[PDB]
Amino acid sequence: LLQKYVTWDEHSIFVNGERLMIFSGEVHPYRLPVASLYIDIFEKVKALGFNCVSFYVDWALLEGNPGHYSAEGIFDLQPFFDAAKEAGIYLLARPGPYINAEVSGGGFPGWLQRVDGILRTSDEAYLKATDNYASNIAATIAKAQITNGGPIILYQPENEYSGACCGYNGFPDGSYMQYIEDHARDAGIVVPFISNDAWAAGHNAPGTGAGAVDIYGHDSYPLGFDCANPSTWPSGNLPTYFHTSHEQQSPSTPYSLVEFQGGAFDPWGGVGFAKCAALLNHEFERVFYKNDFSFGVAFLNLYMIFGGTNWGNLGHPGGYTSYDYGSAISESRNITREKYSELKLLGNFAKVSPGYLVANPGDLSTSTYTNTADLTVTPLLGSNSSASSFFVIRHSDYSSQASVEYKLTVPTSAGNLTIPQLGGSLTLSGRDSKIHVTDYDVAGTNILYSTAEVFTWKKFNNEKVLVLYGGPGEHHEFAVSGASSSSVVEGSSSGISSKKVGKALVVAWDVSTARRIVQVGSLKVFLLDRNSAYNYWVPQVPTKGTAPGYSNQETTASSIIVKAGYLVRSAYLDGNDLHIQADFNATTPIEVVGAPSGAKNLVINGKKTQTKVDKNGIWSASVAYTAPKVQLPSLKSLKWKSVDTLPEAKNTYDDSAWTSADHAYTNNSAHSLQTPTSLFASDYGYHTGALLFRGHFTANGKEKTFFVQTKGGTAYGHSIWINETYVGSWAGTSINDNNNATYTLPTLQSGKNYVITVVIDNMGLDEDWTIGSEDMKNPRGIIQYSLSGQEASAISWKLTGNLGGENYRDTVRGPLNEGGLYAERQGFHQPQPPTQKWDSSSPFTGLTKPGIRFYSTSFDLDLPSGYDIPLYFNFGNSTSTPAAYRVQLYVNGYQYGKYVNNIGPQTSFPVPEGILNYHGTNWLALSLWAQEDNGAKLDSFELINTTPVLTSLGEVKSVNQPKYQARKGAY
Ligand SMILES: *[C@@H]1O[C@H](CO)[C@@H](O[C@@H]2O[C@H](CO)[C@@H](O[C@@H]3O[C@H](CO[C@H]4O[C@H](CO[C@H]5O[C@H](CO)[C@@H](O)[C@H](O)[C@@H]5O[C@H]5O[C@H](CO)[C@@H](O)[C@H](O)[C@@H]5O)[C@@H](O)[C@H](O[C@H]5O[C@H](CO)[C@@H](O)[C@H](O)[C@@H]5O[C@H]5O[C@H](CO)[C@@H](O)[C@H](O)[C@@H]5O)[C@@H]4O)[C@@H](O)[C@H](O[C@@H]4O[C@H](CO)[C@@H](O)[C@H](O)[C@@H]4O)[C@@H]3O)[C@H](O)[C@H]2NC(C)=O)[C@H](O)[C@H]1NC(C)=O
Ligand SMILES: *[C@@H]1O[C@H](CO)[C@@H](O[C@@H]2O[C@H](CO)[C@@H](O[C@@H]3O[C@H](CO[C@H]4O[C@H](CO[C@H]5O[C@H](CO)[C@@H](O)[C@H](O)[C@@H]5O)[C@@H](O)[C@H](O[C@H]5O[C@H](CO)[C@@H](O)[C@H](O)[C@@H]5O)[C@@H]4O)[C@@H](O)[C@H](O[C@H]4O[C@H](CO)[C@@H](O)[C@H](O)[C@@H]4O)[C@@H]3O)[C@H](O)[C@H]2NC(C)=O)[C@H](O)[C@H]1NC(C)=O
Ligand SMILES: *[C@@H]1O[C@H](CO)[C@@H](O[C@@H]2O[C@H](CO)[C@@H](O[C@@H]3O[C@H](CO[C@H]4O[C@H](CO)[C@@H](O)[C@H](O[C@H]5O[C@H](CO)[C@@H](O)[C@H](O)[C@@H]5O)[C@@H]4O)[C@@H](O)[C@H](O)[C@@H]3O)[C@H](O)[C@H]2NC(C)=O)[C@H](O)[C@H]1NC(C)=O
Ligand SMILES: *[C@@H]1O[C@H](CO)[C@@H](O[C@@H]2O[C@H](CO)[C@@H](O[C@@H]3O[C@H](CO)[C@@H](O)[C@H](O)[C@@H]3O)[C@H](O)[C@H]2NC(C)=O)[C@H](O)[C@H]1NC(C)=O
Ligand SMILES: *[C@@H]1O[C@H](CO)[C@@H](O[C@@H]2O[C@H](CO)[C@@H](O)[C@H](O)[C@H]2NC(C)=O)[C@H](O)[C@H]1NC(C)=O
Ligand SMILES: *[C@@H]1O[C@H](CO)[C@@H](O)[C@H](O)[C@H]1NC(C)=O
Ligand SMILES: *[C@@H]1O[C@H](CO)[C@@H](O)[C@H](O)[C@H]1NC(C)=O
Ligand code: NA
Ligand code: NA
Ligand code: NA
Repeated sequence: LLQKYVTWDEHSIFVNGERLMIFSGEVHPYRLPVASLYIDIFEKVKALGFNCVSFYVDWALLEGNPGHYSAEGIFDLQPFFDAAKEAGIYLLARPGPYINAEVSGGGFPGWLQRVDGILRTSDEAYLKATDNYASNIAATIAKAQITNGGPIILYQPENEYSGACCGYNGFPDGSYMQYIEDHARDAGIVVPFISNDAWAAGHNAPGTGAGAVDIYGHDSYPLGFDCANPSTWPSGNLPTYFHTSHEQQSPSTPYSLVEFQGGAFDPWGGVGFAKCAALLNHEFERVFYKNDFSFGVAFLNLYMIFGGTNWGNLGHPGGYTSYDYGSAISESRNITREKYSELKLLGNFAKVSPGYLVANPGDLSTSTYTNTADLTVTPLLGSNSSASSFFVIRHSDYSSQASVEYKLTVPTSAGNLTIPQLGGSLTLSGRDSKIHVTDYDVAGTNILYSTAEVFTWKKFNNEKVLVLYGGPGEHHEFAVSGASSSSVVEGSSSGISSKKVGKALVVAWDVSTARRIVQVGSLKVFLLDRNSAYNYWVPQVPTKGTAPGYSNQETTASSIIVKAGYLVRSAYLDGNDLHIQADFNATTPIEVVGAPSGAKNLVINGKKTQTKVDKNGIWSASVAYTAPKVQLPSLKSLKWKSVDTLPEAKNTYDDSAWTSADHAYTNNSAHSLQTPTSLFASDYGYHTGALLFRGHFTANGKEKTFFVQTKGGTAYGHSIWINETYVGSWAGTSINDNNNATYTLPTLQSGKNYVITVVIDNMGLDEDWTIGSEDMKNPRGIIQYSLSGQEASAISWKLTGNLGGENYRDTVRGPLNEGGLYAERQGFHQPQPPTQKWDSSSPFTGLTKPGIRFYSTSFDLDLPSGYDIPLYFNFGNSTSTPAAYRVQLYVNGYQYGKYVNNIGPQTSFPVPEGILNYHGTNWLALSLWAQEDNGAKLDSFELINTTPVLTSLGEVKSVNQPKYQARKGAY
């Protein structure tokens, strides 16, 4: 419409006038605040065979101060866009304004709690509040569009605009979506708009009038977000209606799953992301992702492919620090999980199978395509008798762990065939799914059919190579049209049969851990078992430069096949040297199939490597791996300095500079006040981290109890003191976001002044998933209070959150990073704090009573260069009954962890190189808040590493780490 770079028809999207099956992975730039590491994520995504990445932009981080959009330094998106382009990955931009994403406010900055309008509606105040952010982010995205030589090809307006409740009846509001769309277009956005309906409801589909997007898309998370039972696949959870609904809701556009389950989030007191990785494992992928292909999906994005970390309080209360998500690429960026390797097999199948996009999805059947009803097959039939067809097979009961033998009865250019034709039966093992192919094209050679799955294929000059694989214990068969005979050119000929049947040469074989290569004419067919296929890679090879280029027919055709190990990032030909960039985590045998004619030498990670060439023209070599020594500090043995970070609990404390909580009104349109003045922190500009309230009053001697209702979000906690006397604490739980408590008080002297100090942990602002719920407006602070024997107005309040509130002090680390604790307000969490007069006490000694202390220490690192080494800070928790205490982890000023001993479940906190300095000094800081009478201390706290990966990744540049500087107006 507005451009010709990205177009579409009923079958697929076209990029540069060429059909492209778009297989994407979700990555959030703000969850990995290290520019140097973006290229790593993109290369790992490209290595899966993917060609696109989908990303959100978090408004709360870019306009923390209303009226001032700021996306510089670690918040700069340019390095993210540049890495995508460098890696040859396109982008789907999803700026919101509302993104949900399990982030604080669902993306909404805390000041939205002061906006007099229902969020995500046409209410004037809400729309106006989004204008500054929307115009700025759209302009930034506009410059990176493919129409301007950038990687961005699609744009998503809003996010899961799919439902309302609670009094708001304007949904769906055509003019609302049209407003977002018009504003983006006015900002320069010309690429197509794609939606992401929460479910297949057809909202904003083409033809629905105002607000309609260009390509209708929807989401799906079939296994849910509770990973407690990783091996349980509930009955009926596998969707079977996506194609039907698509033809009814948006038949004119390519079927698109903008968000398809790639893992799951986990709540405070949850089960841990390891279980989520186990639930959404390699079996889940092959069964559910191939099920998506059975619907003819042309755009598939997996949420998440890499989750990252909710550092600096950017996450919502419904989750904790980690956002590992159990995705293919872990929080520490590793790709050891089997799900990564399995996904690579499907990604590479899609990349070399144009026939799949033009095939017509049909209805599933338990009788038409096999000899047993225990199996279900969904056909994707070619346009004519000679066109390629695909058959997605699975157990009829998708959760079945049974092994079933069968025979495939499918239509082909040679008529209806019953396979195997040479005898025996095929096997579908537990929780597996396969895509059988017929009349599949391999550079002009017709593969009449293949039961074993296609990993990849290439034409190297006059030689053709096809890579097939089957799972353990399977018998397979394939046929090549017009072929006369075959020869086993590698491996034993045992179990391999070859016979000319009709106008095709049929070859039968049994899966083995040993590779067999069968030569059929000019075609070399590699016969592999799944686990061997896991080690193959298909890097693109550009003629000029080192960048692979985007994925298209041409770059796909000039790619090569490399058998290696942990990872193969890229390859390029420089003169007569074939360069391969890869990572290794063990001794790795190397094989290169299809080295360019001009290539004479093999260079791996810049090192000339000894290679030999075999009868099949395969280059072979080996890369040695020797685990290097990784010297890490013993945290317990470091020199620690500490300071009381609750000076408010002393009679000498002066809070005159604090904000007076004196508004006899609230700007929160969803919650009326129950106190004389507003005690909702957002009404005063405090939206993140620890919040403190101090209520001053003159006693009348009749006081006995102090009732109070606090609210800090799920898993929050609070602690109270009256002058220097401890009153009590609400240690919190995984199911409470607020708490009502009546505390008794010591006797007070009439005529004397007292102050009640209430410290409240803020776990972030809630999302607003259902429009009209206004859940994002759930306040943080004091909701109710009553001092017995006194009028509520007898107490005058002061409050504080992060120093300066919306006029936040750390422009480099963002509006959410630091909370309101004394040490944070002073900036003591930054490198080189003023510890000269501090005490020499460590967190291992801790506190012997309720309170909050801040700790500091430093240590130097000089880790092995040339290695990608994940570092984690681990807290011990071997005790049966957990002590009640909260910890905030600060590394070089960046908060990278909120630890709640009594709630969990996180004990291991990864921190990326870039935040940590691997060849310099590091400043570690911790706040320790004891919420029990016995006090609190750390029993075990260590810095550990996991497998050092021999890498080709460039040196990681340390991000800006502003050192401590005395702050004006601090208190
Ligand atoms: C360096 O990086 C690499 C990555 O690049 C890291 O390697 C990855 O490590 C992962 C662990 O962290 C690992 O995942 C676990 O795998 C467990 C093993 O099961 C799988 O493998 C079986 C075959 O073993 C061979 O391959 C694996 C690796 O794939 C290897 O570890 C073995 O040593 C062995 O290798 C040798 O053979 C291959 C060729 O075959 C050669 O290439 C090698 O050189 C060696 O010679 C395989 O049978 C199994 O599949 C069966 O079981 C799964 C379910 O577990 C089914 O889905 C599947 O259908 C199949 O079941 C059928 O067949 C069997 C056998 O006939 C039959 O009995 C059944 O009835 C059915 O018919 C797997 O692919 C796995 O147990 C484990 O799972 C965990 O535990 C339980 C399992 O009970 C599970 O429910 C949990 O969810 C949990 O995940 C993991 O999946 C990756 O596979 C591995 N990837 C690669 C590429 O190697 C490496 O660790 C890292 N190094 C360091 C130091 O960090
Ligand atoms: C370090 O290791 C330790 C273990 O050594 C580990 O501690 C465990 O952590 C888990 C996860 O956080 C704890 O399990 C959860 O506990 C939740 C809290 O339970 C208590 O509080 C509940 C809420 O009470 C308040 O609110 C309600 C409602 O507003 C109100 O009525 C109350 O008055 C109060 O204000 C309360 O409901 C609950 O009561 C049950 O248990 C008591 C005690 O037996 C019993 O007397 C009651 O009759 C009732 O049965 C209890 O007082 C809990 O809410 C939560 O349950 C939800 O989630 C689970 C899934 O996990 C669901 O199955 C369930 O249906 C709920 O939705 C869950 O049980 C666990 O208690 C800790 N273990 C111990 C021994 O302390 C740390 O997390 C680890 N730390 C790290 C860093 O990893
Ligand atoms: C701590 O104690 C408080 C109460 O002191 C608990 O909160 C109350 O919980 C009960 C039980 O769930 C709720 O009762 C329901 O009330 C429904 C009617 O709600 C309206 O009328 C209420 C009475 O005045 C009013 O409080 C409530 O306010 C809410 O909506 C307003 C409009 O959006 C908004 O301005 C307010 O801020 C607030 O969100 C409504 O106007 C009734 O239909 C149900 O049958 C049931 O009786 C109370 O409504 C809750 N009170 C409030 C103010 O929310 C709280 O759960 C306790 N905490 C814990 C952990 O137990
Ligand atoms: C790759 O990154 C992931 C995610 O950061 C790392 O996974 C974590 O690995 C540890 C160590 O294996 C797991 O903890 C262990 O759990 C078992 C089972 O309870 C327990 O017996 C051990 O004592 C230990 O606690 C942890 O659960 C897991 N976390 C997640 C989120 O999956 C993995 O270690 C990294 N791999 C490499 C090589 O870097
Ligand atoms: C409770 O704490 C308050 C501080 O908020 C004390 O009042 C202050 O006391 C200091 C020291 O005498 C004076 O310099 C301040 O001017 C006082 N401020 C106020 C608001 O009165 C108060 O004395 C303490 N109460 C008791 C009995 O210890
Ligand atoms: C061949 O198979 C198709 C589909 O399985 C079936 O409809 C047809 O009757 C069979 N015979 C013909 C006409 O080729
Ligand atoms: C907050 O409320 C006050 C008093 O009603 C009003 O003057 C002010 O404009 C409001 N702020 C916003 C953001 O609406
Ligand atoms: Na080629
Ligand atoms: Na424990
Ligand atoms: Na735990």
